[PDB]
Amino acid sequence: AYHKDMPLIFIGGVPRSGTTLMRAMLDAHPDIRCGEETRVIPRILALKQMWSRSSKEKIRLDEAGVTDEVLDSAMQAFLLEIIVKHGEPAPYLCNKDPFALKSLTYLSRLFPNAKFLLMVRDGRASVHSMISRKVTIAGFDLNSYRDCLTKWNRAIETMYNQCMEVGYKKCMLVHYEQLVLHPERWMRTLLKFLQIPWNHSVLHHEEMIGKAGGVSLSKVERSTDQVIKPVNVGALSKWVGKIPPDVLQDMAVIAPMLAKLGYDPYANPPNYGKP
Amino acid sequence: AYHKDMPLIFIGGVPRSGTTLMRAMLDAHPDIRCGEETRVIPRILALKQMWSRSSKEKIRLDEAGVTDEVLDSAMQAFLLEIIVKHGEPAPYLCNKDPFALKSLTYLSRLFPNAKFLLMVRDGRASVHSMISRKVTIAGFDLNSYRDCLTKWNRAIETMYNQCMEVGYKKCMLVHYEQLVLHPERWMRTLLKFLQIPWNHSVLHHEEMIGKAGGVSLSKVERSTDQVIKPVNVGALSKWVGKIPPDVLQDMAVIAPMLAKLGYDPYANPPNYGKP
Amino acid sequence: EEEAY
Amino acid sequence: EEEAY
Ligand SMILES: Nc1ncnc2c1ncn2[C@@H]1O[C@H](COP(=O)(O)O)[C@@H](OP(=O)(O)O)[C@H]1O
Ligand SMILES: Nc1ncnc2c1ncn2[C@@H]1O[C@H](COP(=O)(O)O)[C@@H](OP(=O)(O)O)[C@H]1O
Ligand SMILES: [Mg+2]
Ligand SMILES: [Mg+2]
Repeated sequence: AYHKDMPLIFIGGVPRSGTTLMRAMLDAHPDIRCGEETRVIPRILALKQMWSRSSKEKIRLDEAGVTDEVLDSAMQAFLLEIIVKHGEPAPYLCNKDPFALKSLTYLSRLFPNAKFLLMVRDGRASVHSMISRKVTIAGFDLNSYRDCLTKWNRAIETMYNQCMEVGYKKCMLVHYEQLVLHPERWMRTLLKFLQIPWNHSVLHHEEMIGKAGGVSLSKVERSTDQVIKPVNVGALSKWVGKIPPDVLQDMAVIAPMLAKLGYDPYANPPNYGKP
Repeated sequence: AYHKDMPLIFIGGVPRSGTTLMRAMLDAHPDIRCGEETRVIPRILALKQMWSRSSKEKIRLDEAGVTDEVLDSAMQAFLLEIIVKHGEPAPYLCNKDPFALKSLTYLSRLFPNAKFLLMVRDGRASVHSMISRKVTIAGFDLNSYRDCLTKWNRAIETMYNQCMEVGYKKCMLVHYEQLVLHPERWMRTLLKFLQIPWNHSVLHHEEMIGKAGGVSLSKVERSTDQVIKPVNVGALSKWVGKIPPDVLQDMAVIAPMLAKLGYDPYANPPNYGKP
Repeated sequence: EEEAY
Repeated sequence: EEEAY
C-alpha cells in the first residue's frame, strides 16, 4: 500500500555532507527503509523544473492540457513507483538523493505529509572531500577549490532557503559535525522530528550492513567504504592546510553560507564542538 | 478507468508528416480522444533511453535497485497520467507526439495492447515544410535542406525499423500522400487495424473542430491553421523547385529512406497517385 | 525549448 | 553521466 499522502522521508544536501551516513543510520531502524541513491529522481525533478521555469514552455503545456495538476499527478506517480519499488517495503519509506532537495518546496507540495532532512557540512570539508576523493559532480571543477566552494555555496543556499520556506515541522537542518559528535542526542531529536518511535539500532548502523530490514548498500557508490565503519569523528577537519591561501583569504566572499550555517569562514578549522 | 494493458494508440513520425491531421481525423471519431501534443512524453522517453543505452549507468541503477522492471513501472505510471489526464476521457485513448515513436519498441513493451501509427511523408515535403514555415526541431538546421534531409533520414529510419520490428499487427505505416489522396480508403483500413468501428465523422474532421467529443486544438501548435481546413491534396508537392540542385543531385545519397519507403528520389515530384 | 519539437 | 551526482 502506497499513495501521495503517505509519510515519506527525503534526505539530501550537497554531496560529501554525510548524506549516506544519515540514511544508513535511519535504514538501521527496522521500521524504516531508505535504500541506495536512485539517481533518476534528481534528473526527472530537474527536468520538470526546466519546464515550469520557462514561461514560454509553460504556456505551450497549459494549451496542450498538460497543466500543473496533470504534471504533478504524473510526477507523483513516477516518484512513488521508484521510491516504493527500488527497495524492500517498510512502514516508513525514505529517499536519499542529495540534489532532490533542490526541488524541496515542490516535493513538499507533491507529498504533503513528507518530511525533509537537509544534511549540512562545513563546505570546506565537502569540497576537500570531492576534490581529494575525485568525486565528479556536474558543474564542480575539481581542479579549483574556489570554483567548487562557489558551486557548494550556490547549491546549499538554494536547498537551505527552501528548507526554511517549508518550516521547522517539514524540514530540519542536520549538521554533520554535530551528528558525529553527538549521535545519540541528534538521532533522538531526528526520530522525534520524524514522529517515529525510538530504536537503539540506529546507533549501531555498522552491525546492520546487508541485513534483512537493515542497511542496503551499492558497491559502485562513493560513500560505501566509509559508511560500513561505525560513527566516528574522523572526517571533521581533514581539509585544513589543503586549500590555497588566496581562496582562504576570500572564503567569506566565496562562501557566505558558511557563516549563515554557523561555520567560521576564517577558523582553520572551527571549533565544531567535542563529545 | 486506466491501466498499462489498456488499448492505446500512439501516432508519430517526423514532424511535418501529417501527424496533426492524422490525430485530428481520429479525434473526429466520437469514441476516440487524442488531443494536443503533450511535449513532455518524447522528452521523458528520450531521458529514459539515455540511461538504458549507457552500460556504465545501467550497472549503477541496477546496483541501486532501480532495475528495468522498476523503471518500466515508473514510466508506465508517468506516461498514463499525462495521456489520460491531459484530455477528456474516451473509450479509445490516443497520443500524438511525433518523436515518441523513436521509443516505439519500448512503448510496445510498456503497453502490450497499444497500437502504433507511423506517419510517413516524402522527406522533401517534410523538410521543405519545416524550412518554409520555420518550424524549429532540435538538431535540424533550417538554413540547410541537406542537413534537414539527413536528419529526416536518420529519424524516419529509426522509427521505420522499430515499426517493422514490432510487426504488422502492432504498427502500421501510413503514407500521408495516400491518406490525402484516398482518405476514405485509408481511414477504413486504419480503423480496421485499430479494431474500432467505422464512423464517417473521421472524414468531416473540420466540422468537429472544438466540439464536444471532437477535435481539441492548441493555439500555439504549428499545424493548427492547416488542420482547421478540410482534407486536401494541396501539400503533396509544394517542395518541387524549392530544393537546391546540389541537394537534388545528391538525393539518393542523403536520403536512402525515400526509396525504401516507395518514393522515387529523382522524380520531381513522384507520381503519388490521383484521387 | 525549448523548440517546437 | 553521466556524473556521480
Ligand atoms: N560511519 C561514518 N562516520 C562518520 N562519517 C562518515 C561515516 N560514513 C561516511 N561518513 C562521511 O560522509 C562523507 C560523505 O558524505 P556523502 O554520503 O554525502 O557523500 C565522507 O566525508 P569524507 O569524504 O570527507 O571522509 C565520510 O567521511
Ligand atoms: N486538412 C489537411 N489536409 C491536408 N494536409 C494537412 C491538413 N492539415 C494539415 N495538413 C498537413 O500536415 C503537415 C504538417 O504535419 P504535422 O502536423 O505532422 O507537422 C502540413 O504540411 P505543409 O506544412 O507542407 O503544408 C499540412 O499541410
Ligand atoms: Mg530498516
Ligand atoms: Mg472524439
